[PDB]
Amino acid sequence: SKAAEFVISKVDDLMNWARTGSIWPMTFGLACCAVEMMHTGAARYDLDRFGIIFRPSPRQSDCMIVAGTLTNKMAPALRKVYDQMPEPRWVISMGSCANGGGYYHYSYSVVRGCDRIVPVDIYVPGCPPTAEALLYGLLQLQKKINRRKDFLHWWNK
Amino acid sequence: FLDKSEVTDRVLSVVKNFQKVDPSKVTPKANFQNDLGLDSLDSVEVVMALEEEFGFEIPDNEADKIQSIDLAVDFIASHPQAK
Amino acid sequence: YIAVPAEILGIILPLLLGVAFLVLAERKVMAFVQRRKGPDVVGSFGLLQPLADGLKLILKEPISPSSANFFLFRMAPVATFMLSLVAWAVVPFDYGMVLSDLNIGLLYLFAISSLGVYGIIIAGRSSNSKYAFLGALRSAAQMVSYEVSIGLILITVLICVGSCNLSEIVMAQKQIWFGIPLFPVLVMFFISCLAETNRAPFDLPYSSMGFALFFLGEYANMILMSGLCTLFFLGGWLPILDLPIFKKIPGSIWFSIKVLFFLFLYIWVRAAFPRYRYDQLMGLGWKVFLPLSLAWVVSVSGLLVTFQWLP
Amino acid sequence: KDWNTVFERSINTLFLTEMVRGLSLTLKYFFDPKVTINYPFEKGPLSPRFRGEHALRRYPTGEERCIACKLCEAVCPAQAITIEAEEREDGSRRTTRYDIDMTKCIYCGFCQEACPVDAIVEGPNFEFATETHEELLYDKEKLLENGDRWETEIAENLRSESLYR
Amino acid sequence: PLLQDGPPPGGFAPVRYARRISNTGPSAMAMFLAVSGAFAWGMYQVGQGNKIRR
Amino acid sequence: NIGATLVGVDKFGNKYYQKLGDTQYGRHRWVEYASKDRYNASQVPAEWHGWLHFITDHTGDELLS
Amino acid sequence: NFTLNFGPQHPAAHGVLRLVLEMNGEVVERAEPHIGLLHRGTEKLIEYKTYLQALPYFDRLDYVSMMAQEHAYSLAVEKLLNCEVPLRAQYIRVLFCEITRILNHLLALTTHAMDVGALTPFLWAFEEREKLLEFYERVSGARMHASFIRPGGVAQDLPLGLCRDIDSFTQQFASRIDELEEMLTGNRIWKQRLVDIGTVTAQQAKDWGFSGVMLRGSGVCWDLRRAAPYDVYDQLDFDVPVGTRGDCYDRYCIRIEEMRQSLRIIVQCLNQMPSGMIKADDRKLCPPSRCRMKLSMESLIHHFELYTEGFSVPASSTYTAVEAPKGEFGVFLVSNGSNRPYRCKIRAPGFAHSQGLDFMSKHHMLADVVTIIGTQDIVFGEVDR
Amino acid sequence: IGVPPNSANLTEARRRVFDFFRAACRSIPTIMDIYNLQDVVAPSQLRYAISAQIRNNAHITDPKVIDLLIFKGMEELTDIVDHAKQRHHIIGQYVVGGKTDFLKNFYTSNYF
Amino acid sequence: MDNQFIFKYSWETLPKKWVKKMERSEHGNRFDTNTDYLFQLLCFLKLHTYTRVQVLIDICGVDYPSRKRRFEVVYNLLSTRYNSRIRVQTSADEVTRISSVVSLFPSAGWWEREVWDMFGVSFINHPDLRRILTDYGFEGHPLRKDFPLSGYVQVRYDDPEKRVVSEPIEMTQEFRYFDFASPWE
Ligand SMILES: CCCCCCCCCCCCCCCCCCCC(=O)O[C@H](COC(=O)CCCCCCCCCCCCCC)COP(=O)(O)OCCN
Ligand SMILES: CCCCCCCCCCCC(=O)SCCNC(=O)CCNC(=O)[C@H](O)C(C)(C)COP(=O)(O)O
Ligand code: SF4
Ligand code: SF4
Ligand code: SF4
Repeated sequence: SKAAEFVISKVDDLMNWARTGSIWPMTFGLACCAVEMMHTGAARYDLDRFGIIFRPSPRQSDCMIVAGTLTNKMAPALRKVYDQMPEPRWVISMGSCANGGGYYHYSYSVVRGCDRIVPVDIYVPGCPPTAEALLYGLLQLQKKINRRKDFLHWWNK
Repeated sequence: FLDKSEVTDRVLSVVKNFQKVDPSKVTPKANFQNDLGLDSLDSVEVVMALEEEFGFEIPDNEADKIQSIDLAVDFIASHPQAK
Repeated sequence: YIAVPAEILGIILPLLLGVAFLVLAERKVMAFVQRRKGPDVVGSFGLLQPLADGLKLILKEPISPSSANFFLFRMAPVATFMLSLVAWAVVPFDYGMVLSDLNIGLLYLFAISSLGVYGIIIAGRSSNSKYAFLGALRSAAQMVSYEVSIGLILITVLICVGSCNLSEIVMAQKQIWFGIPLFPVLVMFFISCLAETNRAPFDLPYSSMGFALFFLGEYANMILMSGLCTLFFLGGWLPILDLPIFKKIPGSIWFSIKVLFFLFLYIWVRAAFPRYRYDQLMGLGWKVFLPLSLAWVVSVSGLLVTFQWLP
Repeated sequence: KDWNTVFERSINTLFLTEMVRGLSLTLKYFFDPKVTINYPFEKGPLSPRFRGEHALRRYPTGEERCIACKLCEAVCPAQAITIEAEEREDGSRRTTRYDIDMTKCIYCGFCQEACPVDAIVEGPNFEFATETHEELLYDKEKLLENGDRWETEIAENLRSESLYR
Repeated sequence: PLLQDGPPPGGFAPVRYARRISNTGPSAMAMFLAVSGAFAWGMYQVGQGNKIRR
Repeated sequence: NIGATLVGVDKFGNKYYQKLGDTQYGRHRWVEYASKDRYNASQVPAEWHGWLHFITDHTGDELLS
Repeated sequence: NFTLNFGPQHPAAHGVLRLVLEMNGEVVERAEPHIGLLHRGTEKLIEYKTYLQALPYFDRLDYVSMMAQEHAYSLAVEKLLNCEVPLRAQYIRVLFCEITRILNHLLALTTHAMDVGALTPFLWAFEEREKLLEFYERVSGARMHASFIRPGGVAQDLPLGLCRDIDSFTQQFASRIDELEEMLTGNRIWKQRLVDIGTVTAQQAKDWGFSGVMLRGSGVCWDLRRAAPYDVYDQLDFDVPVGTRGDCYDRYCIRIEEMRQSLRIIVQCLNQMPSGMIKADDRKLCPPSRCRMKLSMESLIHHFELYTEGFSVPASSTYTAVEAPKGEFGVFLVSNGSNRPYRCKIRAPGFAHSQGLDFMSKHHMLADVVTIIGTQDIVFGEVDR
Repeated sequence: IGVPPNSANLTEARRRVFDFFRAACRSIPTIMDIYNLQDVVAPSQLRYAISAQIRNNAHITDPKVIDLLIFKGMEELTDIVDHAKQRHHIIGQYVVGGKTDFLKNFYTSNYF
Repeated sequence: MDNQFIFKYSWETLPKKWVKKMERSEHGNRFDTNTDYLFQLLCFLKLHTYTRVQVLIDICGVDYPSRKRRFEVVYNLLSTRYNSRIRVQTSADEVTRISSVVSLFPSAGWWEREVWDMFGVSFINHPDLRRILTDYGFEGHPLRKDFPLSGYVQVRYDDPEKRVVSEPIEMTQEFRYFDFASPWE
């Protein structure tokens, strides 16, 4: 523990720094929150500037933004896409529809929250959430990632 | 053409799988819906089982004509595809 | 003689660093073109972003898609990496700064470029996805169809030099650069290199290190083709044609500057134009560039022979 | 047509003269000021009518303005509000439970414009993303804390639209 | 109140809404002559350089 | 933060700057956070939140009174 | 021939698109779109809401054109109520409908160009999109889903500087359109990827129920703002662009011209907008002022009744259609005399356009199906309610 | 192809019932291959399942109701033929399957 | 061209046995016909020179549980040449098949599929009458008045079963119905 408390801490800090500095989300555009995601990545707010670049396939993405109304017919595809991403993965719920059904909560063909299909790490409220609200949500996800201690816990077991 | 022995065995064997058909009454001449007291659903189910034990097909106009196992076994013995 | 691995390391590792920073430069230049800024939070000006990307793709705990022979699938990125890096052993950066001074360098480059078709093909078949297989087949056909025109343009350049030595092709441009007379040839060569690399309007298209190696090989190919464009037409390491007072600048800087200019042209062209279709890629490459390259070969050879201006 | 026209349009076909005109535009936009904003440091412009996080206001004497009229609960198109009320010890009509589902809320402002006492308002706050689902089930205490924390800005905004509402 | 949002007295300025032409070019005639002259002079210089190299 | 005017200081130590714009704007109302430990992304009080987002022209020192 | 599946989950092409393509070689022989992934039961939820409570549902139908659906719903309610709208409110509604048309046209054009492969015009257009969403965020409190247009008049009045800022915007939007047009119109790749792709005859457009740019690209001069004018559209001067060949290139040119004409209409609305009140004076159908509800007994009673029960529409049924940016957006509203609609069908232009994808794409390359899909400007919020 | 016109008597309804049953029977081998039902179910248990459904809906005497039932069954069969439904769904529906009922219900809950 | 002219012209020209109810108003000129004369009426109204109706805007159903013929099918029509709109309505219950108009208007296929999905009305000679909007394997027709707003089944992920499953619905907060009707209406 003369250097483990130090070397393990520094290597874990390096891991967290890499993961926070390079996040590659998979935008799961479903409804009018997709317009807000496109506005976030445009020139005004520049989601790229923080290192976030969107990806088309789940093979190469470590984050997944569910933004839109999740219907009963679409939930199996949602789960299938989620199951295809590599292990250090996070899910961000954007808008009221993805959070708890939103304005179609009492519908017969709407999943009342994407958290019933996939585990959600960050909930971004709004209808639609402001692009800066999505920036705040991604920053909160980054803050949560910095709390991870993967190498220390691996050492402690 | 096919010999009568094997076709008679194949029509006498599968008919005992309806959980109500009496094994003592099945014979080369035993009508499905009349002599055995079957239902029209069973009347088409026997024909379906005829094409369930082989790959050939019976057209819809060849199923409701004669519900007799004697003509059925004659037709089976006159099936070149089977063996 | 144990210092040859030192030279190979010194030419390979900076190549990989330059490829990573070329990806960063592309993502920054496109942002500047579209009235925004590229990655800036990570570094002082985003210079640390590629390192973060590298550690991310390294630390992913990925799974191997062993639903195949697992040999050809695993070695196809390795093979394309082989071919992408092996072509840098002959490219000269200044007078005597070449690792291998072949006397058949132009033909060796042609062979290396023609042998780059196998990696994408093997990757396409090894992946059980039929659609990826068809896409790889289409990409291979495109690379082939434009490698033909690249070879013809190489003939056009070689006629005026008289030797396949790359370091002598540069010295042959001491009077004037070959890009001035053969400007249409230079434009055609740049467009063919755009189509050869599956890039620009000509760019129709698994995880972890296989895709990493494919990506690195493609960008190393981009750098190599920019180097070839400045090596055959822009005079290589030779200084500016006029005003010979800045001669204190080393010749290796001029080669770098011209390569950066051509890389800026790659990024510019891809940012400024939409994509072509496959039925138009083949038609264009077989009906606009092959006849033009052949005609330019004929014209240059006939003009040089007529006035006895041959090497 | 004219030989001159044929020559002119054949040159433009071969010299790519309609692509140089696009390259020039992209390059001219390369050397230009950027319009991206440093989000953590500088925020985008907003309006005093902005509909963000909900807040329950109170009178300057310290008494909550909500009178348990349930007029906001009946107008809510998303049914995101649940109110329970009873007679307080003083005999005043006040709420015991006032909770809003932020996962059902559509942020339409109908509740704000239906309140006859200006008790429920949507403040300027839009950065309240949570890490847990039931942290988005705001209750009376959370809404009152929001109202106390954003009281000055909410008051200034309500003063601004006094001329419009 | 009596002070309501609207156009200022006299109205707003007139604004263009049609496409503006852009005749920015080196011309069809000039480019061909420039490229052909560059080719001829450059081939002459290439011949001179080949003579010096020989 | 160069060629800029410091509008005011916050209770948390945050400094607010302003620059004059002419026709296109840009970098005219921002904050220099007094902290550097990830800055929590939300540390602007209610009196300064309106000024930062251009909701109100009052600085926030004037909003207190 | 084999069976192919395009489900793009990423919103690089719609996001919930599901095409089952039967391809012989590289050609496609039939395109069967599987819809229903965004069917949220909007039509049934309307029947359980008050007429006021059902207004925000129309914001989320065609979420690129928000004001267009609210305008149609409000016009249907006014038709069933015989409610007169003040002139200033009509001018505001027309102004914001044309702003919405410009926004929709910009997003459609540049999202279509990005699918082809032109990345640059996308961000250039979203800059102006942000500028116009600022104007939405000023009058209402929401950047996108602004419940501004309401059955009586309009929700609330304009801030002070809105007209000046919109004029400043219109001073440069022409040059913005000019640059976007210069990027794409003259380019030979853009011509080659759209010319003769997706040709539709006028008879086919009429038979398949096409409307808007889809119909007008075939030579049919049918604009609902000139055939069945509403609000103050008959007092404004604007041209109706008409195509000649019906391909995807004519659609793009008409989409440019329509946005220029919308700029023209916006300028006219700014110049001619009068003064007055913004809602119907019948307070039995519109909310009272916040100062009047706190001072008058009858105003407070009206406020209470409106914000609990709402107004009751007399028993009738009608179909009202407006010229939405996509095409003809219609609402079939049935009332039984109560405070809640008995039935409200939403006729989405994207439904009839995505239905016709089968015949437009037949015997076309696979890479042309994305252009055929993008030229129709389809969003699935309206395709499946 | 097109939806058949509405029947006029019970004999036509019976003929359509038999035609639909035969179509479902011919559809049995395809399901055994699209879904891994080879080492799951005998090729006759499913046949008995469709027979049992037809028999327990066999008290209908209205030809229009019979035609609607046939149409719904054909729609279900077409859906099952395609990969639209999940694998366990058909296995969840198409499988053949002590004091007093009242006292157990009483022990369970008050709402019977 | 106008409601006053179309009404009289169709009163005179149309066969009398087809239409059984004609409303002429500003909300819309409607025609009510028997389900066995719908196709004939629309074919006449699609080909006649003075009534060239060539655009079928949409087909919608209306549910009236208190009527013997429960469902009302509405055909909104548009004539581009004469700038007029015509609405034609029929009535059908749950177990009668009405004639399809895909032969006349090719666009009618998707609205007919939507009507069948939402109300359960079947169309004769429809090339493919299958549900278009509801989830695969959906049971019941949601747009009926007797169908509950939230439906009968709910969808959630089952970890042991490793798939998304369907379960009977169980709301954490039921839909609160507010009765605002007034006795002085
Ligand atoms: C210092 C550095 C300077 C810059 C160096 C780099 C130069 C390139 C810079 C970027 C230039 C634009 C790159 C765009 C990339 C995609 C462009 C491809 C378009 C293309 O291929 O055009 C084709 C025809 O034009 C063509 O054929 C194009 C090739 C023409 C080559 C020029 C031949 C001219 C010969 C004149 C000789 C006269 C002098 C000698 C006497 C198709 O066009 P299409 O659709 O019409 O199909 C023809 C059917 N018929
Ligand atoms: C995997 C396969 C997917 C699809 C499987 C099928 C799913 C749906 C199953 C069909 C559900 C139905 O109710 S569709 C069939 C419903 N139709 C009837 O029941 C007609 C009334 N029955 C009679 O007339 C007689 O009893 C008769 C039985 C005909 C014979 O007896 P006789 O001739 O002596 O008279
Ligand atoms: S939360 Fe609101 S904006 Fe987002 S998808 Fe749902 S309804 Fe649309
Ligand atoms: S903003 Fe709208 S949805 Fe949200 S609580 Fe208020 S009335 Fe309900
Ligand atoms: S917040 Fe306002 S509207 Fe809602 S119950 Fe309280 S006083 Fe009534």
